[PDB]
Amino acid sequence: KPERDGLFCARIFGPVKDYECLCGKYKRLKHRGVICEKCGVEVTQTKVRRERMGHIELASPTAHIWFLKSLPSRIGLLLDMPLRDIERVLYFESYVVIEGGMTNLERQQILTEEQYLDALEEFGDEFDAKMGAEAIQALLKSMDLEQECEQLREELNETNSETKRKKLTKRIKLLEAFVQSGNKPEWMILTVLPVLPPDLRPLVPLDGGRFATSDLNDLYRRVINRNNRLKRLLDLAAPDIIVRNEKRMLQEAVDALLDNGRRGRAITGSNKRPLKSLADMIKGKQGRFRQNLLGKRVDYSGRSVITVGPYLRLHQCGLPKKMALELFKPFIYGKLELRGLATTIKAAKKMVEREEAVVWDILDEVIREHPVLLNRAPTLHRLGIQAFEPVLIEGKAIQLHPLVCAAYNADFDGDQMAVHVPLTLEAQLEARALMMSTNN
Amino acid sequence: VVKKVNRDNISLDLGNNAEAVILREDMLPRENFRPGDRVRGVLYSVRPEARGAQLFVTRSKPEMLIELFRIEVPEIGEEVIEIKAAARDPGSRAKIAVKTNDKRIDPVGACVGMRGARVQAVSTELGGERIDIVLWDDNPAQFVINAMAPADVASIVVDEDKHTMDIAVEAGNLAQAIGRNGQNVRLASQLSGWELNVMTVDDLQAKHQAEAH
Amino acid sequence: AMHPMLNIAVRAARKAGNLIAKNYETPDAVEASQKGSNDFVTNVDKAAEAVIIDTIRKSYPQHTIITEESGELEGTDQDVQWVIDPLDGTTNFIKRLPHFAVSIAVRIKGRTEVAVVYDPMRNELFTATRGQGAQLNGYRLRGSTARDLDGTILATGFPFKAKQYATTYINIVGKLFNECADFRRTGSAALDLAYVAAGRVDGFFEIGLRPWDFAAGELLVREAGGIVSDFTGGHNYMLTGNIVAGNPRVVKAMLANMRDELSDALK
Amino acid sequence: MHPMLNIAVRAARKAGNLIAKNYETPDANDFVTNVDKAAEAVIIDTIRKSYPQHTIITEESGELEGTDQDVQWVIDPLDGTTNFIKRLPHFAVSIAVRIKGRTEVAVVYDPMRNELFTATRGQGAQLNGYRLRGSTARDLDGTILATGFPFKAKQYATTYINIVGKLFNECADFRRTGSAALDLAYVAAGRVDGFFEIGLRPWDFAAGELLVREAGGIVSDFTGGHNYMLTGNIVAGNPRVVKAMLANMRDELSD
Amino acid sequence: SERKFFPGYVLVQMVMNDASWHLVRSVPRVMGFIGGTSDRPAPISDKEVDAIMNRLQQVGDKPRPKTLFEPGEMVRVNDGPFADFNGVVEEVDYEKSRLKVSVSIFGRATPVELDFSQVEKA
Amino acid sequence: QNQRIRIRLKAFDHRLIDQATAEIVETAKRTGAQVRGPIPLPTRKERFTVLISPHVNDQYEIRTHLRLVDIVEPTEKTVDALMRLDLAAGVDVQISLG
RNA sequence: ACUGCUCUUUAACAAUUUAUCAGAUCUGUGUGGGUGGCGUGUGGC
DNA sequence: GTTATCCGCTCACAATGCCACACGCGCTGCTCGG
Ligand SMILES: [Mg+2]
Ligand SMILES: [Mg+2]
Ligand SMILES: [Mg+2]
Ligand SMILES: [Zn+2]
Repeated sequence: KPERDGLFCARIFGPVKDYECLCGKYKRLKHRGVICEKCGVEVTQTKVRRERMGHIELASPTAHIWFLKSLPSRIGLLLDMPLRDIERVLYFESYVVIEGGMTNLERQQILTEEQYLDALEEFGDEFDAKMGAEAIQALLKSMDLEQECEQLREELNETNSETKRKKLTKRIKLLEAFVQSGNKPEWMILTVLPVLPPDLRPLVPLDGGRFATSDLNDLYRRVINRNNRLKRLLDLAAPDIIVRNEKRMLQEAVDALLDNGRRGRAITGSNKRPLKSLADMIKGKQGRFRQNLLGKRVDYSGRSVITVGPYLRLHQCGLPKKMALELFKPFIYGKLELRGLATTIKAAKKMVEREEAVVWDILDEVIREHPVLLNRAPTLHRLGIQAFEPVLIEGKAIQLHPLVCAAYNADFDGDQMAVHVPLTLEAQLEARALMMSTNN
Repeated sequence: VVKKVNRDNISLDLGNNAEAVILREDMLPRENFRPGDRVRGVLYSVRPEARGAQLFVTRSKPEMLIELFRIEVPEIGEEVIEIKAAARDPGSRAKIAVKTNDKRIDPVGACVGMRGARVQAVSTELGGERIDIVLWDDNPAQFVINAMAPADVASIVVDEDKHTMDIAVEAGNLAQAIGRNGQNVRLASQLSGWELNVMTVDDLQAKHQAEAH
Repeated sequence: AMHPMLNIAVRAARKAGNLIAKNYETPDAVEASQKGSNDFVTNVDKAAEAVIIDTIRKSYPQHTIITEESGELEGTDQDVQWVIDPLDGTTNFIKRLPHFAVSIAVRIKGRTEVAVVYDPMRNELFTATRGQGAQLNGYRLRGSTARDLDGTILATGFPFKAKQYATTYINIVGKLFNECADFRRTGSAALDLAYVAAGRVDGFFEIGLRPWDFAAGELLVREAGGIVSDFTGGHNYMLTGNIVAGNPRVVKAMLANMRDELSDALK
Repeated sequence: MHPMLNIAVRAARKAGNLIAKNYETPDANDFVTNVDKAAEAVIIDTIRKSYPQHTIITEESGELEGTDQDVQWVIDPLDGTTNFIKRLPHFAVSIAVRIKGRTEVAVVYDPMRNELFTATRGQGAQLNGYRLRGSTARDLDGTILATGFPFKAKQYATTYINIVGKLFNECADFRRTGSAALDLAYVAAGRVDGFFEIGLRPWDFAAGELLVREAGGIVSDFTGGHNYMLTGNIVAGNPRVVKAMLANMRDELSD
Repeated sequence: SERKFFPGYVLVQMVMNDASWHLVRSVPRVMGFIGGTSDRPAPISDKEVDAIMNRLQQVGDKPRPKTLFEPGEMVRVNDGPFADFNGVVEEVDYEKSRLKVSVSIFGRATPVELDFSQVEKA
Repeated sequence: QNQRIRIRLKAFDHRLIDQATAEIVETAKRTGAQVRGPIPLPTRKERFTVLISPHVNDQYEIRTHLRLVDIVEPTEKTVDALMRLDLAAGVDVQISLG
C-alpha cells in the first residue's frame, strides 16, 4: 500500500483501485466524488493518478540547474556576473554583498571568508553579504528589470567597440524578452519543487516483491530526504556551518534530479551507471521526443519475412492467412455480427478462435478491396512504404511483386518487412489513391 | 453517530452495525449535522420487515421531550411527577404541563431545578428550544389560563360545545401574550386542543353585558 | 488522519455557527449598534467571539488570537496566531439575509496553516489545510477550470468603508463587464473566497479588504488550485487589503485587463 | 385562494424535489437544459391533471393554450440557470397564475433552503406561515440594493454602469445572487431593502412582483410607468426607497 | 531509541596545522572538512559551541520521551479496559504523561487519563 | 484487565446525583466489577457570578456536591453498558485510568 | 493531664413584546467491473 | 596603462533504423524484531 504522505500516497495523488477507497470503506459508483475519513482519499477513477502532480516545499531556496549551466547561462547574462563566481556562491563557498551599502562594496561584488568577516568587523549593518541560493534569489528580486534595460539601452548608443556592443545587445535582448513576457527573475530559483505524477514513474513489480525502483523515485527520495533532514536541522538551533553544508548538499541533490549530467554523477547503489533524470526522460534517442512522440509504436500491424511470389499482379501482394486473421479481427467481428452468425462479440471471438469454415469466406470478403501498407526496415526515401491489395496465401511469408522489391531496395536475403492496415475510411481511400504501387 | 446527511433524511449508526435512519420531519429544521457527531433522539418507529432501513429515530415528536425529562428529572421516571401533556413547535418553543401526586413538591421549583438549570439543560441539549413549564390543572379554563404564561387574562369565557375559549390578555401585553407567530397561543390551542380566542379583556367581548351597560 | 489544530478550529467554528443559527431565528434577540459605514455590529458578534476564544483556550491556553473586536490578544506565545471572524457579512445577519459564515484560520511563523469557514444556513463547511488541500463537506475543491475571461462569473465587493475608490472601482467593473459574463455580490468576503475555491464563481476581486476577512479564505483558494495576488501581481495584498483570486488563467486575464483601469494609489 | 395555491405549491414541491435530486450528478452546458425541460414537463403534467383548462406560458415552450385562455400559467421551472450550471445553490422555481389580465397567484420556491413564498392578491403573501412585512427603510441610507447586471442586454451596459455608480455614491451596498425571482422574493421579505434590474422577462418576475407588492411595496419601471411588464425594466421595494431611488436615477437614463 | 543532533557529521577540537589537517583527513572513512574553502578550514564559532554544549547537557541530564501528542488530534486506544475506542486529545501532559483525552463515554464526551502506553497512532 | 477506572463527579444538583451513582454501581454489579466506595467527599463551596446585564448601582453562591466512584474490574459489560446508558447533564464526569 | 457542649425542621423559578385565532414517498441486484520499467550485451538485416 | 583584440583552453553536445534474444536489476552494517 502507498505509504501515507509518500511518493505514491493515495491521499495526495489518487486512489489505487478503480472507484474504491483505500481503507476499503467506499466501494461503489454511488460515491463518485466523496473522500473517505478512515484514510482520506477521493474515490474516483484510478486514471487520475496519471494526472495529479505533487509539490515539495523546499526547506530553503535552490537554483535551477538548467538556467545555471545552459550556455549561455540565463542567470549569468541576467546579472552581468561571470558564471564561475555564480557557481562559487551558489554552492556555499563564497559570499555576495547586496544593495551596496555605505561601504565601498558594489551590489554585484562577491566575497570570500576573510574579506567577509573583515568587512563584518568594519560594518555590522548596511552591508548584507548573503551566500547561497537564496542570496541569488534576493539579488534577482532586488534587480529592477526595465530600469537596467533602459539604462543599457541609452548606454549602447555611447560606447565602442562592437564586441562590448555585441554582448550588451545580447543582454538587452534578454532583458526585453524577459520583461515582455510575464516571467519574473526570482522564479528562476526554485522554492517549491513539483514532483511528477506517480503513475508516470511506476514502481513496476516482479514475480514476488522485487519491485523495480524506477530511478526517478530514487532521485525524489534522495531530495525529499535531504529536505526533511535540513528542516529538522533548521529547527534544532542551526549550527551555522552544518546547515550551510546541508543546504549545499540539498542544492546538489535537486540539481541531480533536474539533470544528472552536470556536477559529477548520482550513481545508483552498486550499479555503476548514472540515473535517468527528468531531462534524461526528454532528450536523446530514448527521450519522449524521438521515442514516443515523433515515432510511436503501432498496435494494429505486424511483420514477417518476404519471399518472392512472382505471380501476383503489380498492385497485389501476398499475405499469410495467420497474419490477416490476426490483423483484420475487428472487421471480421463486424462482418460476423452483420450476418448474425454470432450474436455476441464473445461468440465471434470464439468462432475466430476455432476458425470455422465460414470465417475464411468472411475474411476473403472483408478485404476484397481493402488496401494494406508494406514497409521496409530502413525507409530511406518515400517509396519505403507502399500500398497494395492483399491476397491470401499459406505459410508465413509475405509475397511481394519483384519490381517493387527492387524499388524497396529489398533483396531476399531474409530481409523482413512490416505490414500495416489503414482502418479508417479516409486512410483506406488515401492508400488506394496515393501510395498504391500503381501510383509510384 | 451518523454516516451521511441528505435533504430528506440522515443515516445513523448505533455500533455493532446497527443502522438507523431519521427522516426530515423528525429533525429540527436548523439542526446542523456532520459525519461524526453523536446525536441522540427517541426510537419512535421500527420496521423489522422493511425492504431497507428499519430503525426510525426522531427529535421533533413530543415524546422526545418526555424522554429527555425522564432521563433528566429524577422525580420523573418514578412518576412522583406525572408528565400530563406537552405541546411543541419544533426547535422553537415547546410548552409542557405536568401534575404531581405529592403535596410538598414544587413542579416549578423542582422540574426547573435551581435558578433555571434543569429545563435550561434540556433546552441546550435540544439545540436552542424555548420551553414553558407550567402546572396542569384539571379545569380547561384554568388550565389554558396557566398555558399562556407569561400572560394574564381577566375574561375567561368558555364554550365546551364549540371547543372555544375566549381567553384575552390585558391590553398591552398582547405583543408579548400572543407572541411571534402566536406561539404562546399556538401551543396553548394545541396543549388543551381547543380553538381559543385572545382578542380583548376589557371591551367589545361582552356584547350582551357590555351593550347592556 | 486530520490535522490537529484543524480539528480544534473546526469544532470551535461549529459551536460558533450553532450559536449564530440560534440567534438567527430570533429577530428580537439581536441588539446591534452601528460602528462603521452602513453596517452594525451585534451582541451576537461578542457572544460568538467569546465562545470561540474560550473553546480555543480550552485546548490552547497560550496561542495568540486576532479579531476585529479584541484587536490582537497576545498569548504567552506569539508564533501561533488564530485569525478569527465570528461573522463575515454582519450587514446580512442584520437583515437576516441567510448568507454569512464564521471564519477561523491559524498562522504559523506568519504562514497560514489551517483554515475553515462555515455557512450554518446551508450547513456548508469549507475546510482547508496546507499541503493537503481544501474540502467541502467531504468533497475535494479544485476551483473553476475556466481558461479565460469568457463566460466567467466574477465575485466582488463594493468598498462601503473606502467609497473614494468607487469611481475607479466602477470603471474597473465596467471594463470587466466588457468581457466577463456576470458578477456576484454577497457582502461576505470569506464565502466569496470559498465559492472561488469551490469552483462556484470563476474569480473574485475586492478593493481594500480587512486582513482577518481573507486570511482563512486565501488558504482555501490556494490549496484549491487557485492563486491570490494584489492588483499589481505582488504579494503585498495582506497590507493593502486589495485582493484578486482565482484560477491562474482568469487571474492573469483580470490583471492584464485591469493594469490600465486601475489607479496609482492602489498599485 | 386555497385550491389554486395548494395546486401551485404541490407543483413547486415536485419541481424542487426533481431539481435537488438531479443536483447530485456532478459534472465539469446542456444537461442543465435537459433537467430544466424535465422539471418543466412534470410541471406541465401537474397543469394537465389539475385544471386542464388553463393555459401555460413558459420561457421555453412559449405559450401552450387549452380552452380557458383567461387563466394563464406563467411557470419558470428555473431562475438564475447559470447558478445551477455552476452548482452554486441559489435558484428557485417561479409559478404564477394570471386571471383576467392580472396576476392573482404567485409562488417562488427555493428547494435548497426550502423557501416557499406564496402570494394571493389582496390577502397578501405568506412564507411558511409568516407574513412578509417588506423593508423598514425610508430612504437610501445604509440600504442594500438587489442589483442586477444585464448579462443579456449588453446594449445598456454603460448606462446601467453609470446608474449603479450614482447609486453606490448615494446608497450603501449591492447584492446579486444571480436569480431575479429570488431577488424579488428577498426584497419582498425585507431581506434586502430595494431591488432594480434591466431587461427582465415576464416568466422571471411574474411571481416576484406580486410577492413584493403584497409586502407593502411597489413595482414599477424606470419612469414610474406600468409598461415594465414587457420593457423588462423593473424597480421595486417599499415606496419610500423606490421614490428615493427614482429621484436619483431618472436624470441619467435612455428609456 | 537513539537519535542524533545531526547525522553524518562528527565534531572535533583540533588545531590548525597542515600536518593535523592531514591527520584528520588521513583516517579510514571521512569526506573533507565542513567549513571555509577546501584546504582552508573554518571553525564552528564559540557561540554555536556553547549552544551545542547546552543542548548536550540538556539531553544528558534528562532522558525524556519524545514523539509526543498535540492537543486536538484524534487517536485510537490500545488500553485493556478501553480497547478499540478513539477520542481526541483534550489536553496533553509530559511529566504526568497521561494524555487527558476526551472520548464518547455514556453519550456525551468525557475526559479520561489514558496513559501514553494506551495511546495509538498520533 | 487493568484496574483503576476512577470517576469524579462535580455537581450542582442533589437527587439526580444519588440516582446517577446508584445506577452506576448498579451497572457495575450487572457486570461484576469490584465497585469501590462512591465515598461522597466533603461538599465544596463555590462563589458563583452573574455575567449578564447586572444590577444597577443572583447565581453567586453554590455548593458543589462531589462523588468519587471507582471501577477496578472492567470487563466487557462495564464499559459496554456504561457507554450505552447516558447520564444527564449538569454533572461533570472527568474520569481517570492511571 | 486540659480542643469537642444542638447550628432548630431538604431544592426557592426558567421560558416574556404584532398578531395568532392555531392554520404529496416505506419495491430489486437486468448488465460489465469484482507480467512490466530500465540498463547492458549479443546477433541479424 | 588601459582598452579593445585575438588565440589557444576547456567544456557541452551530436553518434541510422528496426527486429529479436539474453542477462541483471544494492546494500549493509545500523535498525526493528522477537
Ligand atoms: Mg538484405
Ligand atoms: Mg468580521
Ligand atoms: Mg427560466
Ligand atoms: Zn478510506
